[PDB]
This record gives sequence, C-alpha cells and structure tokens, in this order.
Amino acid sequence: ADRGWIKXLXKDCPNVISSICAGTIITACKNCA
Repeated sequence: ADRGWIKXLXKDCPNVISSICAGTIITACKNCA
C-alpha cells in the first residue's frame, strides 16, 4: 500500500527496542549507528 520503512538510523526510528533508547523521548540514546 504505502512505501517507506525505517531500518534503525536513530533519528528516523521512533520505535526502537531495548538496546539504546529502549523506546523513549530521547534520553541517553545519543548514538544509533
């Protein structure tokens, strides 16, 4: 239907899991890589 999916750049992944930000309003996840 709609094209467009994030991979895990950092500023483009508002979801993310337990690894850096762990789903939060930018706290310590100052680096995605």
